[PDB]
Amino acid sequence: GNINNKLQHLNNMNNWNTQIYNYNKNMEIMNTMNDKLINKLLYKMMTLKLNNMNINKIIMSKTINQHSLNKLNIKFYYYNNDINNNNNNNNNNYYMNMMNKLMNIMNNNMNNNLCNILSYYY
Amino acid sequence: GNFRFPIKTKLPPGFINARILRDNFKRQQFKENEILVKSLKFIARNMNLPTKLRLEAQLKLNALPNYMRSTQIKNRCVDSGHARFVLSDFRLCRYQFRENALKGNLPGVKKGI
Amino acid sequence: SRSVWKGPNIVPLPIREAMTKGTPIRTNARAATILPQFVGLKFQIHNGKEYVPIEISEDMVGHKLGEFAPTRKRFSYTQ
Amino acid sequence: MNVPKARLLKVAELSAKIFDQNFNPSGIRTGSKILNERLKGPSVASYYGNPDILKFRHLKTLYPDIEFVDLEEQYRLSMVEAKKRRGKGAPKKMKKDA
RNA sequence: AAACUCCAUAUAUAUAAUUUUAAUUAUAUAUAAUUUUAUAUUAUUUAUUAAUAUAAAGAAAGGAAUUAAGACAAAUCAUAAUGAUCCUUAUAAUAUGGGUAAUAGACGUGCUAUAAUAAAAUGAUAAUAAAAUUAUAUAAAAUAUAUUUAAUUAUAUUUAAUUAAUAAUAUAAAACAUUUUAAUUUUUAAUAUAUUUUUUUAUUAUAUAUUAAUAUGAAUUAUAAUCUGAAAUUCGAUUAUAUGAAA
RNA sequence: UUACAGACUUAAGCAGUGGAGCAUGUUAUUUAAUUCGAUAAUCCACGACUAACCUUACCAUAUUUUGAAUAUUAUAAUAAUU
Ligand SMILES: [K+]
Ligand SMILES: [K+]
Ligand SMILES: [K+]
Ligand SMILES: [Mg+2]
Ligand SMILES: [Mg+2]
Ligand SMILES: [Mg+2]
Ligand SMILES: [Mg+2]
Ligand SMILES: [Mg+2]
Ligand SMILES: [Mg+2]
Ligand SMILES: [Mg+2]
Ligand SMILES: [Mg+2]
Ligand SMILES: [Mg+2]
Ligand SMILES: [Mg+2]
Ligand SMILES: [Mg+2]
Ligand SMILES: [Mg+2]
Repeated sequence: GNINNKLQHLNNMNNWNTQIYNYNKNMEIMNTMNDKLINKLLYKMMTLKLNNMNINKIIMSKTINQHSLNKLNIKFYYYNNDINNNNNNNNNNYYMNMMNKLMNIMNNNMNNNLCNILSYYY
Repeated sequence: GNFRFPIKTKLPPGFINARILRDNFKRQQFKENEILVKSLKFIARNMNLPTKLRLEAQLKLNALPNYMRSTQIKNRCVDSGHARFVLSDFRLCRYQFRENALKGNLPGVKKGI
Repeated sequence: SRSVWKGPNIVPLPIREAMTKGTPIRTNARAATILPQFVGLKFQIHNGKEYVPIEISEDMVGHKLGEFAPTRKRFSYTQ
Repeated sequence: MNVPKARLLKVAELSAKIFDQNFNPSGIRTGSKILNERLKGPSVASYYGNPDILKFRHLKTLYPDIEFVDLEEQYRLSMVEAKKRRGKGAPKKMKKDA
């Protein structure tokens, strides 16, 4: 009942940050090592600066690396306090803040999205 | 400008220390010269060949640099560099294995019965 | 004990100069096998700190240079 | 056991020929084992991971629009300036030319 | 915190075209106990009760994990990380060889042994396991040598199958049966003898030494060969012949 | 400082330790170095789930000097942009 329903228990697969099984144990060790390194790299991409006195620090959780047979999904939770334009206006609808620029290079950027670089690493 | 090893090598992507660099260099050069060492070992151990050719191969084998020796590769912890009690299933020392295991970093590792 | 079928542990050494000039052969190759040619030649064998001078006889063939250059000092207690 | 050895040797030789196997009736050490062992170089040389990983220094050219800050590097540079102000800086390194 | 729990155990359902076979199994789910019931006795705070026994029902008998606080300013700066302080042609870096294996005494922890409620051989339609391992491999059978009919053990040659509920490491071992076993004249042998015959009895010979070390024990050492490795000298492992200490 | 309770202990039982040889750790001493800890309970097959080289942290000799990092500023070789 509790463990037989997806809404009443946490799948044990979620207890691990790298969710993978490879018959080739060496490739599994490599994927595990790659997930720690990318997690460290992403932690270094969360601190952004617009001007000397405007440094926006995005707080990122550890990554959840879902390794399926055909793809790898890197899921993470992030918190950002928008302190530059926290108004009641719609001025944010006419420019991309630094956090939107950072999130748009993950998948949207057509030339240098981080997914394509990682797709060759993995 | 002055690389410490005779041949230029790329750096490991993670934790780095002098001992890791020395071990990694030996690993790369072992791969480049593995076939050469096997071919010389064959000539030196093939009793069908004349003794002179066998002794020539043995002499060439003794003159190879130490960084081409398979027996000098030592498994080290990829996170700390410690070379004692390194588990080959994760390439981590016992202490780093325990820390990673409890953090959920090892794919299927949980606490025993 | 190296297998006899493998042959001697031959190391690069300057034997020609020591046979045409008589100069001593300074070497750190303590594993080297004393070949029958070496007989009569003079060797200076490293022991970790110094080079021990030793001349090779016919009863030394087959042994290894390291066997004739002790690396430790005899033990003594402060009785 | 009663089968003559000559007959059993003829079967061994022909069988080895069909199956592309090395027939060494005498038993001389040939080194064939060395020629058959697998190459472990690729596995050994990947122990520490793939070296071609994206690094923080490559981010300033991949994404010119975004300005990233390396807090670890920044912390180190601040500790260097602090030691210079206390007079505990590092001695100038001697030049080989000297 | 206890517990709830998970594990084990018992049972049910599902899955397997029962040749990946162990269906006597595998692993998902669920159930079960913190056992229950009556009866007599003995105490009680005697009541809607405990301690016992007794009959009845049941497979039911065992474990786990984690922490609440505080102390030893107990261990670790040598798993990695931080401050301060020191080195910066050196206290950083690389190579060759050596050392970490030295040896008077002392201490901790182990192994083997000092023989008969106990050691050694042999046991092929192959007595009887579990849990693990094998792509930086596990290595079958066979053949050759040690080596003898063969087996056994060791190595070489060759490299079958299996990257695995499939094949391999790997015919578990003790057990049990038979034989043998110094000290031991408790033996062995030669004759004769028997209704104990794998044996009894008789008469001869079978040692002397001996509080002691044997056919116990396997340290030490000589020589030859082998295995891994590029390399076995300081300083590795194995085998054969010989050596055979202490106890 | 009192009383009670609790274990702690003791007893019983089996096999050992303490004696011999060897393995191993430590001490001490030695050594060019015999790397360094840990070192009553709570060290002593402990760190160490394997020290011939490597490992390695020690010693001798020889050798390297912006070194494995980041950034700055020059110089070039190369590809794009313009
Ligand atoms: K050594
Ligand atoms: K016995
Ligand atoms: K040796
Ligand atoms: Mg090794
Ligand atoms: Mg069946
Ligand atoms: Mg030691
Ligand atoms: Mg015995
Ligand atoms: Mg059987
Ligand atoms: Mg076989
Ligand atoms: Mg049997
Ligand atoms: Mg037996
Ligand atoms: Mg005996
Ligand atoms: Mg005695
Ligand atoms: Mg060295
Ligand atoms: Mg060493």
